[PDB]
Amino acid sequence: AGALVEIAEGMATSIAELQEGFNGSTDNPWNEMGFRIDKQVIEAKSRQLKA
Amino acid sequence: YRVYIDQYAKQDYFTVGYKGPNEMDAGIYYAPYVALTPLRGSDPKNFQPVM
Repeated sequence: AGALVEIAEGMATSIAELQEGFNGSTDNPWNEMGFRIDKQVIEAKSRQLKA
Repeated sequence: YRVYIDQYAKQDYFTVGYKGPNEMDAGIYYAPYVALTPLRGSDPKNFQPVM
């Protein structure tokens, strides 16, 4: 209905300039990205017949 | 008399001194030890250079 629309914006170069404790500011970290590397494991199930 | 100005003079005055031929005969000694060793760095929280 156009009421609530969708955006992406930048970071005011006043805020970005001092980010994570510059010029006396605090409590404002940068955002970070890591990675993970977790593993999977399978097992071999058997099977068989007779006559 | 060598008449030096004092360009910042909070009232007014003239201070009649003595400076001998030697640097030993002075009345006050300004002895430099190290000089303006420049230092640099960057705070890794905010990355922005301090000097």
